[PDB]
Amino acid sequence: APRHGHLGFLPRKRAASIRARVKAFPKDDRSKPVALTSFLGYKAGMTTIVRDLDRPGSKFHKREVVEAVTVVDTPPVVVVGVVGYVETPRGLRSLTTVWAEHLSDEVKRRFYKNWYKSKKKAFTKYSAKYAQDGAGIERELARIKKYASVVRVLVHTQIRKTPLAQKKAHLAEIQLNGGSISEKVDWAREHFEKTVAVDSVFEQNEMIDAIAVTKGHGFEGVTHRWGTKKLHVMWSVARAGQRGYHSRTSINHKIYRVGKGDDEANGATSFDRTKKTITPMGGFVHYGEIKNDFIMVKGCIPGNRKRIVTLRKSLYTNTSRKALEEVSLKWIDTASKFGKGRFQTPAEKHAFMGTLKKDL
Amino acid sequence: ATRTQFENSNEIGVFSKLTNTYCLVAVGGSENFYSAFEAELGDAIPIVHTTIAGTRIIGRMTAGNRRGLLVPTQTTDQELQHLRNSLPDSVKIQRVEERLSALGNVICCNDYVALVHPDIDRETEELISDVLGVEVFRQTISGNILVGSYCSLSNQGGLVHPQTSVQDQEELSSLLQVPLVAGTVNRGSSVVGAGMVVNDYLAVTGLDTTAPELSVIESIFRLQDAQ
Amino acid sequence: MQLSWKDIPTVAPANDLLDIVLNRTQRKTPTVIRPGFKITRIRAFYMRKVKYTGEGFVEKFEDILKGFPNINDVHPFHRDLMDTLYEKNHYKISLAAISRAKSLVEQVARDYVRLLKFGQSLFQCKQLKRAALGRMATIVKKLRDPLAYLEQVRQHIGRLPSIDPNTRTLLICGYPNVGKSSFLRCITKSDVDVQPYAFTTKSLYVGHFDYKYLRFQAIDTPGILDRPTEEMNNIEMQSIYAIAHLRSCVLYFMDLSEQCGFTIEAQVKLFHSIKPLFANKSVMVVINKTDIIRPEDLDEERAQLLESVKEVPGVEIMTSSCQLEENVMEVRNKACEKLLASRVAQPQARDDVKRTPFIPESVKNLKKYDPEDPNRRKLARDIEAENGGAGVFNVNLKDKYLLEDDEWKNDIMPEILDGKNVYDFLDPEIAAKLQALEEEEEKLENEGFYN
Amino acid sequence: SLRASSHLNAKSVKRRGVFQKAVDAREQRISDKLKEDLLKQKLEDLKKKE
Amino acid sequence: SGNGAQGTKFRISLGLPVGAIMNCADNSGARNLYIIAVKGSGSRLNRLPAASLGDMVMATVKKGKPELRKKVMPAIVVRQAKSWRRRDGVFLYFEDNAGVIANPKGEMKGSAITGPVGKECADLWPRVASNSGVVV
Amino acid sequence: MRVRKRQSRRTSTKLKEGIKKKASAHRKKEKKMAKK
RNA sequence: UUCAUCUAGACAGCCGGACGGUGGCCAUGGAAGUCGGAAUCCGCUAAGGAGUGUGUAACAACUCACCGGCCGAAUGAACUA
RNA sequence: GUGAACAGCCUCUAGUUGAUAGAAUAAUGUAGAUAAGGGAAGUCGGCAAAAUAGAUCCGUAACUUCGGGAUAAGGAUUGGC
RNA sequence: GUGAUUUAUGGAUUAACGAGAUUCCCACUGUCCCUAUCUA
RNA sequence: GCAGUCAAGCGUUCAUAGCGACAUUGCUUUUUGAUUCUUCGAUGUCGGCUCUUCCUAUCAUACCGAAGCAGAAUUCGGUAAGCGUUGGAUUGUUCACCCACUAAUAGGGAUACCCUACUGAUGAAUGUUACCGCAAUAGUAAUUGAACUUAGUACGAGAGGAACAGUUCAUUCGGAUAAUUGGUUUUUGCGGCUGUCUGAUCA
Repeated sequence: APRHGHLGFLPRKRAASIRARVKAFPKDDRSKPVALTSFLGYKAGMTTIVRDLDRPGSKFHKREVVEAVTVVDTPPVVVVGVVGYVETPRGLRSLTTVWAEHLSDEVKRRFYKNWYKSKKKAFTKYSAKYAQDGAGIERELARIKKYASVVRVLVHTQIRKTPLAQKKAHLAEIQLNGGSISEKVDWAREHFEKTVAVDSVFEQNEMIDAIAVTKGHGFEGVTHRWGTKKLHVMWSVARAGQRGYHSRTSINHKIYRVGKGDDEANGATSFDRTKKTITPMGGFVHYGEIKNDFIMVKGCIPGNRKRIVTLRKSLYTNTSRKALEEVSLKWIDTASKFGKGRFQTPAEKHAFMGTLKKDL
Repeated sequence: ATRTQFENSNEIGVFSKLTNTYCLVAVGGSENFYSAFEAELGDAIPIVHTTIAGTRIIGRMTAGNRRGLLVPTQTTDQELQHLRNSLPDSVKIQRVEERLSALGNVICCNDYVALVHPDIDRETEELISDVLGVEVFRQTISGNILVGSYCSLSNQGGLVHPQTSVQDQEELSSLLQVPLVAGTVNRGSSVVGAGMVVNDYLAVTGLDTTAPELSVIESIFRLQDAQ
Repeated sequence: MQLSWKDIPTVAPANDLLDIVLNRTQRKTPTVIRPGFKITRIRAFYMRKVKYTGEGFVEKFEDILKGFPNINDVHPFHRDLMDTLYEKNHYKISLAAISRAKSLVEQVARDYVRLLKFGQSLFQCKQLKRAALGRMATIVKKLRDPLAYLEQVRQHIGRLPSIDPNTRTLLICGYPNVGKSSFLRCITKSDVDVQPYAFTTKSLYVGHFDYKYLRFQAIDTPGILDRPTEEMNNIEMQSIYAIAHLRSCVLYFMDLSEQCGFTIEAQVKLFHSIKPLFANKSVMVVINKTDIIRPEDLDEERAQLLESVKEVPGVEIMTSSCQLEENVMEVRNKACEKLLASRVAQPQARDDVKRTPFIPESVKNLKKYDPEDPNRRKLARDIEAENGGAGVFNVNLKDKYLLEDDEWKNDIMPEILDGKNVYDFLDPEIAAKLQALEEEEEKLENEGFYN
Repeated sequence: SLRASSHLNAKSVKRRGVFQKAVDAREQRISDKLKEDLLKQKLEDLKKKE
Repeated sequence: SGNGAQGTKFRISLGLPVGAIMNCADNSGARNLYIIAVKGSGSRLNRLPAASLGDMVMATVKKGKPELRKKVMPAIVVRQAKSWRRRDGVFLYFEDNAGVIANPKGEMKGSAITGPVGKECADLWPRVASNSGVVV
Repeated sequence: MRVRKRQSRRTSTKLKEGIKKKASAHRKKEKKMAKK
């Protein structure tokens, strides 16, 4: 028989941060300009999608087929600083950080943990070190230009630009896949206190990796933890413990849309011709509205709603046809998931119901 | 006359359909059977990659002639639209509403006359004569009720399953108005509508169809310039 | 089974057989036993081991015996082929011996396992196990001799040509150094050697051809020497039994020429010796290698032999050769017709007008497809092939047909609104209907109805 | 198998083919947007500078 | 899956374990089936082998002609009585469980059919598509 | 690969000082057979 | 260790020679040095068997084992522990 | 009151409001329930759970110690004004 | 002694009845595929 | 098994005082597959599951060699344990042996709160508090079938007929997810119902 479990994710404990931390990146290619290797946003809900299908040879070629997607809030993302990393015979070593002369209340509120009692003195000496000349800064920058075979940039989100209310910014580091590390840090230095799209990293007809932390479910025992049957000790004998809130990594994820907040009628295919953003009736379920850019990707990401995720651009040069097919949407369901949704727009609600006692 | 193989199946008229003025084809697998048909006929008439509710089976879910065409309730606006865009407007197109949908299974038709179920509805029985100008008859063959499956017709000739007795053969040749033969296809495959297809200037059959079978269908359908 | 025997993979010698079985039973079954384990287990161990060895032995022997054809009452033809070729008595007694050995295997199995429930100790029971295994080994090394014969016949039986006597065939026979191999290779799809020596064809060689949409097989002879008229070697008896058993026609391939191992007078008397084997065979003789001789000038006594061939009811001379096609296919055709000789509804038109068939002008106007031409219609599978394979190519379903305009043929149908998608709306005169309601709202707007 | 040498090198030649070229053009395509975002924010900064 | 079954099968819900009675939609007069077996089976401990639409079985006839009773023969499922998902987006189901009889090759035993057959089996089996009076 | 078990040369006592204790008795048997 | 060969030319390696009655006897439909059984010799010979393998349906052709040449020092077989 | 009732449910007369409490909902337990599709395949084993169950109309076989079996089986019906 | 009836370690038989023991048919259903949820 | 033959060698030295290597011959229940339904004191307590890991002497899955291998598939053998080995029928009993599927359905071994192990969870001390990161080490997972093409290809006389590549689905396993569908109800949210209590409605 098989074993009622895997063995790879074996120390089934909770992770240490809700930010699932990037561990891998595709290595480099020092011929291109710089391309950001990752991005991050906040998962919001699911929808259903039909899609006409250019899949040569498949049974469903040139047919409509319904599939199911998710959605994530993807505001613009501002850069605040960089770090270098050098190869050793130990591994890698953080040797310098540098920050960007003016920092948001959000990230100042991240590094502090009890905000309002704080004097909010986070970088007041660093901005003073940003002198008339920036001498020490350029000292500790050109160092990295010399050293630091590979380099990362810090980001933070603009979370006030979401329906969510947490007030706090989720830092991260992001690796680059350009060359000319001097050019990398020069590019980033120009990008200091400057923000970046998600259609400026990704596009359609793309595959991604989705790394996040799962929904928690508490201390569920064997019968629902491992799907094991019901009536010294070894470490693979299917004993009860914590489920959920593990980190995971989900790959081979076909994007269909790279949305846009300013673009009205985000739910518009070529077919619908209806001025509706994808935010369906009722708001999202435990998430609010989508008045920003977004992504529509098939399958189902690890997470729960109003949870953060991190994105990576598939980490290698894929080989399957499905990694290269050309997407064409036909219709977005835009109904409320707060019930068995029937109607896309409240004007359609008015139209099919008619006028009512409260209407006049 | 040519034998032809769908993907590994010898039954053609379940996966494709023919008329004198056009031809239909499924999209299962790779684009080789369409090339097979156009190798014989070419651009003399439109040959159209078509589907029915995403199904491969047009050859038995459809019935028509060079004057008009019919499709059952299950087909979709997209396929209907594509049929009119592909085909010239000289030929009719129409979507039918019935209880049952096995149109090519239950219609063996040529350009002037066609046969149908006994229990088929009189509304569509009127409508088919309205759209095709053909004389309609509600009969069976040796008690075998599916008419569009076990018969293949043309204006040159026709064919029926082999179990038909000779009294049935003659009294049906009366109704059908071509010479008939109680014949076979692919070493005795009873299902002749799918085992082969025929119009006034071509026949198509599976690879298993033998040389006596080719000879009798060639004679009865009078297909070469010396028959 | 009739007309082919291929599902007999091999028969190994006795030493290979025992090595294979004993290795299999050392491998599969357990091997580790101590004394301190219990006596139920120690008996069960050796019992399972000997049972598995007998299982392997009989499982081999059933594939041996059932693989073989059991020639008795399969066909007189093939049975006589085996009689001339494969040493019938050796065959039957060998298979009977190994079947007896299978019974011996079962007997020693049942006797030992009848004993072994009373196994008491290792110096008794281990030796009992060795005793049973060596006894069946004694049967195996008793049965060494026939197995090489069985193998060498099995090598030949799979590579036999296959001819069913009940069907139409063409029994073509010619002399040694006659040109029958060249003739057969010209007429038929057949690989037979063309070096002009006597015993070139060694067995019943088959060649296929077509006539009147019928299949026909050509059975060649290795040559015959009937000088005792009772006994001939195993090569010569094969075609003899073929001419005896195969219920079909016979074609005599005559060569009245000096390029033979014997004179021409031997040919006619050989014909006379084989005369009684032409009972219902509808014989047809043909002369070959005739371009060099041109026998119209042939002498009076040899012409008298030619007439003296002709007392039997069915006989027919023809002349052909091995450089021209027309006469050889002619004699082939009428030989097939000799073998044949030995072997729908009406409309009534129920109408006043004729239903003529519709065949438009363009199907006749178009050219029949050329397989190879430098420029021709493209057979768009081959268009697909030169850009991607036959599975990977997406094809535009648009831009392959006629419309009012091909510019917007690639246009996207909207096909959808907020609700009530458009194909239930779509027809012409929709602007006319819009005006037909524009006038209506123009009526009702001014009447104060929408107060 | 996933990790057989035959399927692997047969996939490596194809990866060296169309797929990596699609990605190499995609990265320039997206570098265009990645660089013009700076121009959009900088002309916004010019609207601040005036 | 076996021979005759042109095209592949896409995953559908599974309603028919072994010992599941169903109707016989044929024109031979046979009335019912009792499944014993599946061809195209999965391998797992303690499982009940499942059949579904498009699948091909071995099974008996518990009621029908007596010459065919007390004998085993193949069959194809034609009606599922359980909800499935065609990718062209809809859930659906027929009411009753039914399976028709046919040779191991895929050729239909009887010459005709009563009642609806699913799109899946219709698309799959051409002899079903030729002998069938109905589709869905 | 999966490089297989190595059998010991440890003390592992049966063999060593008690079995050819009996094999000293086997030398006794050698003397007993040498009379013939 | 014991047998053997050896500058009166050791062994390796290259080349040639490797003949008759003979295609020896019946065997055979064909079997000639070798599908095969019996036998198995003599002339010349430096040497050459009624002929180890290659293989033709037969023949045929090729090689060593048997000898001589061209190079020149050691070398081979069996057995032991 | 209910209904066949002294079953069970609710209530008036009368009498307790005693049984260590509080905050939290993680599993698993203990008692109690529901689950599509199939319907005893599972299992030594229809163990347990579940099915009809009340009242009327018709009807209820063989077998018998003729007394029964018999609420046999099995079908229909059941509200309010 | 033995335990109703027909016809004495007691023989053939037997309607009803038994918290007596065994096989099978109907429907019934989480016993199971295949587990899920809710309540004190 | 027993009894010879052949007999490398051994024996104060040795055929013959005597052993003995490997093969061979002796029937051991029947020379023409006709069969024979032979289960002939199974005398022990395990049997049957939940379910983990290990061994290979591999049953398929890998790659290979040779076999009359023309092909398909098979017969053996080699490295190979990475991954897999089923649903039923029958006895208190493991003894005994069938049906069908699948690629195969190989063989083996190993009361319980108490301290330990296992599954999970906090945690002061490192001058503090916080953020981002490195990754010594440890574990590791994917599997198999079928199919369009190649291709009715070469090969074969034909019956037959794979292939490599390109391409799509599916099985068994694992991990996520709640769009949708179906299941679940103390939302006791909304209606409805029987008996009864607050005179009746209402609630």
